[PDB]
Amino acid sequence: IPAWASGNLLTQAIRQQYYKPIDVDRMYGTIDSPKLEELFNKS
Amino acid sequence: KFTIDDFDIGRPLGKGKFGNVYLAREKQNKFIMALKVLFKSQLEKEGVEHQLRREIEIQSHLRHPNILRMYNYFHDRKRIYLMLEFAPRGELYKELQKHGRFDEQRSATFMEELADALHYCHERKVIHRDIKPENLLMGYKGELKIADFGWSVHAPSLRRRTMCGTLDYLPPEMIEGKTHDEKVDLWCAGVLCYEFLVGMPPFDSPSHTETHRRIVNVDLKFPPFLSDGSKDLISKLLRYHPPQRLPLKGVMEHPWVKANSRRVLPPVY
Ligand SMILES: COc1cc2c(Nc3ccc(NC(=O)c4ccccc4)cc3)ncnc2cc1OCCCN1CCOCC1
Repeated sequence: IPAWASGNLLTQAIRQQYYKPIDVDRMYGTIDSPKLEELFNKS
Repeated sequence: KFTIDDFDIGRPLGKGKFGNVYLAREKQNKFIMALKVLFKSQLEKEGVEHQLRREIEIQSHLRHPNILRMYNYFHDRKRIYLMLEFAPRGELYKELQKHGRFDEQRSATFMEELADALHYCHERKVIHRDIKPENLLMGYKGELKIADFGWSVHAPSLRRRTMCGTLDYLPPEMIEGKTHDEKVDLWCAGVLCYEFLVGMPPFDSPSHTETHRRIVNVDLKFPPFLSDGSKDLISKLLRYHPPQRLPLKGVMEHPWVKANSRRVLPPVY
């Protein structure tokens, strides 16, 4: 378990993320998705 | 597009049927999320491919503070990965089990958050059909997050016929083989409120047939410690006739919810 993923390091990060939300709609929501029909196909 | 290498894997959060869920960090943004991994071969073998793509279609198009967000998804040779909102406080059912029952403040807050999320779904003709503690997670400040859409359906026109959900949560119309609509979720909200406050669902019985019987008779027996307000809300949701059930807006506006909810909306970008 890497340091960031436990104890005070995780808690700190989680709190920062709650109070400083990023634009997930642009950061991830705008990024291309594999078409649902191609999910069980080649990658 | 994303790949697994784009994430620091922290640790497993839970096991599932088709893969595990992991605490993960997206590297570029140092942004903490959950990564659900599903194995393509096991999904195909079990014959649940179209089930999964339905769940993904529904959840990936919902944006609400009380619905667990699916940011995106990707796949590689062997795996399908779902990038999900991390819910720091974990499983609501574990918290309920830990405490036995929730106090009125906790229960009322949850009910407001639930009614708001369900209203959002119904506005889009999505019926959930399996509201119960095990399908809810909790955010940083304990905010309810509808986490699982396993029985959910987009139902624009036709009323539905599938008996689904969980025994203790089934509405009379499902048990009786009638068609159902979005008002099934009103019933399940009433069952949920009762379970929040009592720690057991209202129609608890050792047999399927006795449970069925209590449901269709609405054999509701309120424990003495319940407030008049909580009983009022539950009674207004657990109506035999779907059209008589308190609407979701009605739950949000109910005086007991107003008086006891300490609901906080998460900061938005
Ligand atoms: C260990 O349970 C967790 C599960 C989580 C979790 N689990 C999910 C797994 C899968 C999932 N979606 C699907 O499986 C799925 C399947 C088909 C289509 C769409 C979604 C949603 C949520 N997501 C986000 N955050 C979570 C956070 C979780 O726990 C955080 C730890 C909380 N806490 C820490 C100390 O006190 C006790 C526990």
